[PDB]
Amino acid sequence: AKQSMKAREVKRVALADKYFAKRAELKAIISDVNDRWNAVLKLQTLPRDSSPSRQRNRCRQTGRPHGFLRKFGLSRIKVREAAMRGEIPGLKKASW
Amino acid sequence: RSLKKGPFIDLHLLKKVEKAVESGDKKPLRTWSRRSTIFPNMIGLTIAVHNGRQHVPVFVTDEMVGHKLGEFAPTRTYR
Amino acid sequence: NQYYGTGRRKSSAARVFIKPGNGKIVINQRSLEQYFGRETARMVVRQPLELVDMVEKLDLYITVKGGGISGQAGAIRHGITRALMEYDESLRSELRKAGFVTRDARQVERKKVGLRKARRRPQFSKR
Amino acid sequence: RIRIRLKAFDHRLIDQATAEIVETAKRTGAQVRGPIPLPTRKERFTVLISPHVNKDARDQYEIRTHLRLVDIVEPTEKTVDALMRLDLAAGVDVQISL
Amino acid sequence: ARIAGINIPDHKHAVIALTSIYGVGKTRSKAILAAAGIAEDVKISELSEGQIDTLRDEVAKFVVEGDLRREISMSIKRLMDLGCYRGLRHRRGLPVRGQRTKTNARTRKGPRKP
Amino acid sequence: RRRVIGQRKILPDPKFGSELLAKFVNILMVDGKKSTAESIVYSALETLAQRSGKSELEAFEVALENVRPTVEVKSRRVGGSTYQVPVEVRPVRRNALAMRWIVEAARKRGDKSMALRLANELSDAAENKGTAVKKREDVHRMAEANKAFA
RNA sequence: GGUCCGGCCGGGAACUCAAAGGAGACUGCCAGUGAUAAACUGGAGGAAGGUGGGGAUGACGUCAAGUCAUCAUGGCCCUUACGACCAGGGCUACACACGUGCUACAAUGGCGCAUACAAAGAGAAGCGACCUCGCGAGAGCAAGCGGACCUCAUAAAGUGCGUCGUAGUCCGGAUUGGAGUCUGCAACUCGACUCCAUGAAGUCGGAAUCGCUAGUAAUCGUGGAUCAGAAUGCCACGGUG
RNA sequence: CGAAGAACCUUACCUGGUCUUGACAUCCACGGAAGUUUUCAGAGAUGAGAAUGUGCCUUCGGGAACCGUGAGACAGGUGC
Repeated sequence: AKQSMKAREVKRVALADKYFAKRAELKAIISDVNDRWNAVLKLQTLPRDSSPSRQRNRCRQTGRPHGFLRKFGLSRIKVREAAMRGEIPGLKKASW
Repeated sequence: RSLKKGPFIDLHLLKKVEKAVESGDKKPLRTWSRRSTIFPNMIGLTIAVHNGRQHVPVFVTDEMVGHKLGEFAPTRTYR
Repeated sequence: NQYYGTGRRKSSAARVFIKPGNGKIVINQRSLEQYFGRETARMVVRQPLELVDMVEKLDLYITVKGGGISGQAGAIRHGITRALMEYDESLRSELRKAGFVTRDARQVERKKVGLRKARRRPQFSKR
Repeated sequence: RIRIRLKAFDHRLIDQATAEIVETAKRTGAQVRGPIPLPTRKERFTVLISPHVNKDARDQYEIRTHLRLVDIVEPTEKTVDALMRLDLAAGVDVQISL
Repeated sequence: ARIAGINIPDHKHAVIALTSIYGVGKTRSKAILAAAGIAEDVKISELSEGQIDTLRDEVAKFVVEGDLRREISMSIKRLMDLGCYRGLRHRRGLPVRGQRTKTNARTRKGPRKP
Repeated sequence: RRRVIGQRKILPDPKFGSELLAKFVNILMVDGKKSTAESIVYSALETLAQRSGKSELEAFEVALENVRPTVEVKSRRVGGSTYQVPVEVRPVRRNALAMRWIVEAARKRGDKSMALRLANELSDAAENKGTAVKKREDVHRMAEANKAFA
């Protein structure tokens, strides 16, 4: 699971519009609970692998996923350099 | 209970039941995606579950409508 | 012409003006007894003006931005201390002799790591 | 009330820049504002330059990063135009955008 | 309204009579006292059946006790078994909701003992 | 510890000018909330006054006379074993201690509401019957007596 | 100054605010203290007082204690391997405790209708009002809002008028009858919450593990990240007291 | 506890399905234009088909974006 599923996401991540979120702009309106066409949704759900919103992600500045801090764009282990180059602008003397 | 607004199924299972359903005096079925809700026309024959420890048959008799096959899969000796 | 004051206590965030004569105490649009009607602290907000005979000589008008009546009851104290300090230099002695001149600034060398009081140094009668 | 949010790394540079507008964008129209500050980023700065891993060598600096509102009450071209002609003074980030 | 049931309120006033009935919505009891509508102080016998026959056709299609204590058990049947939704867990004679609620069933079904 | 910084100064009460009534309800608090508890203790001095229809505040001292102590006993082992040795509580500790004995009876004491516990318990104090008088008198039956064993 | 009753929009610079450059309190002068040393007390005068407070730096010396799970690297690893791809699942049982953390034992309580005031925060892998359909978890419409404009607090206390009458209830959510949901391959033998029926221990427990001295523990709340996400962990400042 | 989410989860482990230059990344050898859309299989990895496409320098040389198969060198892990 180190470099891993990167090879599978990279080939279908960029088309999440074409798979759904712009292909939806006529047929998906009826297809909702608010609009009741029961026949329809069940025959757009087939792409399974691309099926957004799902992205395994790419932490880049760490070669492997030792977690990923979404508030900060870095791995779960990575904090200490930001006292030595300023990438977390409130990283100062601890609150404890 | 979290089947939150309508039905669903184990896909890979009910896609392959079709030749057991054809003339159902035929021997049992199996599954491992224990997630397994099933459908009304499996009736009068025997699905089964990897439990996980071993396998166990569960008999679709006359009345089925209501819960996942997880309702009969003995997963550790419950004392 | 007129005088002024402002305060910061618990957590008001209030001001006061003084006007020439007739002796009242309003809060924007209602009188004192309407804004503090059961708050046991209501008595102090006029008390060093009534001394120097306010009834025909001074008059008072409070406004507010953090209501907070249990702090406001003293935020007004340092505020009205300011107002008086330009009307009469003589009352600096009064305001001081009765405490009205003070404002909130003092902890007593308290807890930082775990020892209750933490400034007072290790101490003997010869060691 | 269109808010031109002037900023620089230093106080010296943003001073020179606002002082041109409060006079020249004021010429025939608005009482144009400019000294009126924001949460000015007076913090402390630490980058490693240790020539090996040994004691400290993370030389701590200080900053100003000073910021103000220029405010124009109407877009009135016959008064504002000098601030748009001031484009050549690249070092001050102006954030006109509203 | 001569409503179906097992019990009657005894001497208590409206707001407590109406909810000591053996299965009538206490959160509802507030609006329904104004629905009829009657005072908070009525010791229910002064309604002479007829100052409540006034909501009759509504209460003729509500669950009042005799159903909630019995006949509601016939309402589960089309959900009740193995298959999809709600479940066999009702037929099997267990606690329905709690953490691991199958495991609770010592007293319920046979064991008692730990 | 060398500095004279020790005790709590507070202001007096809102009606009659005493630190007594202020400190009294400023023990009775049991959960903070001060202002309404000061209003209940005012109602306590009125429900005392209903016993006569005069200035019964003149009897608040008269009662507290039977409830102010002299002694307190503190943690003392100075002759190799338990050795008390009371020594007196100072002139200002006299009625401040009596509040604690009035409050620790009041908490559960059974009367008709929060004021009517303190009104009746200060009635009892006046008549020497008080729970607070008995709590005082027990440390007088104990400590003030061991003055002849010290 | 106009009011068509909203700082509404005219209208001007007292002060909060926002805030940059910065600035002012010293035994200063008054009494007592003693050696007119000492310094310790009250006070002129004060926004602190004898570090004024709160953060902070945390030298050698630091237990032969760590960070040995980002450390930075010298001596040394396994390498048919401790190397890397990918679907399943099961950790929670239950006798045992024992505690950490939760509470329930009713009037210095709440319960029902009605009334007076703060904010600490986080915020385009964003946060979203008014406004439509509502028993409500939860649907929809969408103004807005990038850093006092949008929004999430309309803290809980307290106060005025009613109702129980000390009563296992009216309070106990232990929980179990049915009903539903926001996502998901995914929660069921695995959750997380909602609507109505209810109601397991309940009535003040002993011994003996340390909380907590001050603006500090009872008391009185709100936020945050990890992360396709539900921590009771912890973490930080406000305030009746 | 590390775990701030031991039911896709940064995988222990119980396994089964692939491998041991492996997922990732080079230096030369012969060659390629890069990708969009479903249908049937499969538990995932991966398997069997059907259609639609053809870019920039342009010495027509050498290649880019960018995909290949074949060489010799050659890859890694919280192990305290």
